[PDB]
Amino acid sequence: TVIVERWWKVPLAGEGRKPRLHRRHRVYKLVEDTKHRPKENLELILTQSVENVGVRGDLVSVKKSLGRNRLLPQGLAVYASPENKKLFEEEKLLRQEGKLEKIQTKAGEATVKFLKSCRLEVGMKNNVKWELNPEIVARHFFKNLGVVVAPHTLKLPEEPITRWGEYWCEVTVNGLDTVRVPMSVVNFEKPKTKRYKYWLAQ
Amino acid sequence: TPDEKKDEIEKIKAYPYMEGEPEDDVYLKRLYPRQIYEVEKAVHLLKKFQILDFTSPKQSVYLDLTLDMALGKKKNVEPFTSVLSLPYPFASEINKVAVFTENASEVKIAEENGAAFAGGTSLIQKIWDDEIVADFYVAVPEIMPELNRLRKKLNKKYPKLSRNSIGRDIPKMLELFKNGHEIKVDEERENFLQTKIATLDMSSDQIAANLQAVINEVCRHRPLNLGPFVVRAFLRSSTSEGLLLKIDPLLP
Amino acid sequence: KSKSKNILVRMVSEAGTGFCFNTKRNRLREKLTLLHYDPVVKQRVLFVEKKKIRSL
Amino acid sequence: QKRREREQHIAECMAKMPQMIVNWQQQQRENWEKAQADKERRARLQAEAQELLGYVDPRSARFQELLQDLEKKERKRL
Amino acid sequence: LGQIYANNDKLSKRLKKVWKPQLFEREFYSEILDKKFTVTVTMRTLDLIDEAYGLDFYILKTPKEDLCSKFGMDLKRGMLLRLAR
RNA sequence: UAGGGAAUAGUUUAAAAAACAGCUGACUUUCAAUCAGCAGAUGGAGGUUCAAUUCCUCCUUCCCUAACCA
RNA sequence: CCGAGCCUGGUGAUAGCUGGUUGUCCAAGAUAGAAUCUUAGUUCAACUUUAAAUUUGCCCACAGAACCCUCUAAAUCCCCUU
RNA sequence: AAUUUAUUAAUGCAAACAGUACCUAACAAACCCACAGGUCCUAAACUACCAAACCUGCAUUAAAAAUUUCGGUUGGGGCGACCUCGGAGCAGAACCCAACCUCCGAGCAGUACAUGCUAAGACUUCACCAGUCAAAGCGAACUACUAUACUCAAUUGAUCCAAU
Ligand SMILES: [K+]
Ligand SMILES: [K+]
Ligand SMILES: [K+]
Ligand SMILES: [Mg+2]
Ligand SMILES: [Mg+2]
Ligand SMILES: [Mg+2]
Ligand SMILES: [Mg+2]
Ligand SMILES: [Mg+2]
Ligand SMILES: [Mg+2]
Ligand SMILES: [Mg+2]
Ligand SMILES: [Mg+2]
Ligand SMILES: [Mg+2]
Ligand SMILES: [Mg+2]
Ligand SMILES: [Mg+2]
Ligand SMILES: [Mg+2]
Repeated sequence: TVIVERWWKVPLAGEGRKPRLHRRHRVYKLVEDTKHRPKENLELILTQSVENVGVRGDLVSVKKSLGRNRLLPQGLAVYASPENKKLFEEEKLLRQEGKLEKIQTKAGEATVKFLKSCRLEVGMKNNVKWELNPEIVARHFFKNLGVVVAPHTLKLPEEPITRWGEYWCEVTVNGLDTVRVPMSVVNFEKPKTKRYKYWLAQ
Repeated sequence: TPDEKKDEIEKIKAYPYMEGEPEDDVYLKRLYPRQIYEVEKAVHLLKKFQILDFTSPKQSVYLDLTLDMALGKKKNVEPFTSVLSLPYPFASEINKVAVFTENASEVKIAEENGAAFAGGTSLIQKIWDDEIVADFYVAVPEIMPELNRLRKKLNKKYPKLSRNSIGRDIPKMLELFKNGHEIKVDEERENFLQTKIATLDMSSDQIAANLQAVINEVCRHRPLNLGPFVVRAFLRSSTSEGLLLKIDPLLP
Repeated sequence: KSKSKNILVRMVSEAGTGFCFNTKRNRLREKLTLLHYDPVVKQRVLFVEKKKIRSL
Repeated sequence: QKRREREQHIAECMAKMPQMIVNWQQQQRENWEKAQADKERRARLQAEAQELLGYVDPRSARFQELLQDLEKKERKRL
Repeated sequence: LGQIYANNDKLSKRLKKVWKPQLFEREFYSEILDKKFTVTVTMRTLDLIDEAYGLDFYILKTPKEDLCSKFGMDLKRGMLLRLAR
């Protein structure tokens, strides 16, 4: 929006009268064009799940382009009006205490999708005798797959693993979804050696 | 303030960071900022990783410090090497120092203070005509004219007044070097300083004290309150990832 | 219209009163320090040149 | 407050003035004695040089430089 | 439709100048009418619709002098007639 | 005028060095080139520091950028 | 009557330029200059006209007003009296 | 020639509108490990690309035009010359006095730093504007540098506005 102001003063008209406009009062200066202003975010309440944010009832501040051109037209989100906030707020209470079941958080859904399609390379050193336990296996998610897994969540095959081979790790994400990821125990190779050996070679 | 250098300083400050583990039990690292802070917990955690990742109980903790070594004024400071011994020097033994002093009583003071290589023309000629390696060099003003021969050989590593390595009193760097540990500087001058602090087996409190000593040691170059000298601190073991310490309380 | 041999400068009182007067000096010579009467304090005080007004 | 600060500033600046004048007066006398020294020395050296060579930038520059060196050599000894 | 001074200096030439709004074709859905409309709008209209929490609220809340559109007033009569009946 | 930046041998650069010029010569018919030597500098002033091109300050000259309206 | 048509309107365009400006009778009444895109005009002085106030105006005796330089000019200024 | 780019075209930015990819140069000196490889002497940190047009706003460069003016003096005008200020002659003796008349100059410099303040009475370039000289007084200076409105002939520029 173009906002303008007059160069010349307009004489006061008084109460109940229209201003007397000379032709000099048509000369304007551009005060501001509001399209050049810093863009503000649009506050929406989500309905379905989206990769960025997916917790139904989560107050999200998105770019006006995203909300207007995708979320709102398709119904994935609704306006954060006082009436909508009340309805979604009430539903939250029921989920916490009522019959309504609890649902993954925004990050929980992202991890579950990643955990469904990933394989862990549990690199173990040959020299030192090693026994695989939840704590050690948890460390490899951080290093290899980049997932930060709590030690208690991991459920190992319960058979002591001291030999290179394949097994299965059952990961529980926030206590609701249990994912079983393939486990590939392999001889440990240092980061520099492994990258130079294969990544550089091929 | 060159755009690239100053912009990165703004960018590194921008990197978000958070306190405490997120509510979610299992969370992708990408989804949340850096979290681990406290220096005490950091050392305790580095010991934990050593057990999980089977490795030597004693490892060099190569603390890397992204210390704002620039932007005092719009003119940036320069990289130097303030050498000071930590409260508990780790078990590494380093005693490599060359002292240039010819036909002077300083020859005695040099060796008396633990000089490894002390000599005059004979020592200077040996450096030019034959290969020899020393960690740091010192020379008295009287020998600087003769020592100029090795200026080209040492590629600006020869003694300079800027590094306080030219003076009648040699023990500035000579004496403190053996117990002292050099605060080397980056080659790219990106402001990250790789400086070992302690062995992994050193007690947390001793490593914590060793950390604080360096904080004052590093600010010695520019201890002015005009420009902040410290931005981030990554305490990493030899075979572990760096952890973002909460160094703000320990800065002053 | 001719070679600029002199310049006009502002002499500021050292008494802190802020009284100023303009004097002409040679461009090449050093900054003037003069003993000039200051009306605010009503006695002669040392003045020191601070700025160059214009070229004469 | 503004009035009190201005009067205090003037009073302080005016208590130092008596000594300032003494220093200024001495500088004038010192400058009078320095100009005489220059008037004498520069003229003699420059005049003799000009008479010999050419009956004068090069010669003047030399004498205007060596004299400075002599003063510096004394400062180096200090 | 107005005038301007060249270089924003009153002592310079006075020139004619027209400032036009940036126009966009967007699709909106009306709950009361259960129909989608492709309408030319400005970024201001989109902001006003967001502040009203939907097209229907914007059409019903906005007075005639602020809508400044015969089509907008036709939508209002349509929406009001469905609510009245 | 305004701030920013800059000032090194006669000249142009470097972190107190090299290159050219001046070259004193040698050698080329002549001259260039080439070889070996020799002279050569930290704009000016003041101060700190044992020591300041390398810390600071004022002034001169020049550049840059923006003025240079009435 | 095209160096850019014609008509109406703005329009009683503007013109320091030219022309014109209507009954009777009497009276006073001519002229240093300055500035100005100003010298075909203006504004201020000067002159001129009317009314009012109160007091000198004009004509002029002595005495008096420069050296430097050549015409040692005709004269002027000042000025009581009358 | 001065002023201008609204208009037209081009270019840049913003506005508007998709997503796409997330980065590898060991090497054991010693020791371990049947291998494949590991322990020590660092295995950190770090996201980067990035949406064609039309339209709208703001800039820049062009094109094509628009608006307005084109000083005076002058033995007619043009050309040449001249245009403000001071000294001398013409103008012999109070003042004043012209020519595209006759001659010479000025657009500073130097010394002070009370070239501080204030105030009777006067002069005046024929108006106005501007310009000029000043007793006393205040404050200084002073113990006789022809001293307290510097020397100098002209040595210069109104109002608005701008900088402070
Ligand atoms: K006229
Ligand atoms: K006629
Ligand atoms: K004639
Ligand atoms: Mg016709
Ligand atoms: Mg008419
Ligand atoms: Mg008559
Ligand atoms: Mg004029
Ligand atoms: Mg006339
Ligand atoms: Mg009489
Ligand atoms: Mg003109
Ligand atoms: Mg004419
Ligand atoms: Mg003629
Ligand atoms: Mg002419
Ligand atoms: Mg007069
Ligand atoms: Mg007097």
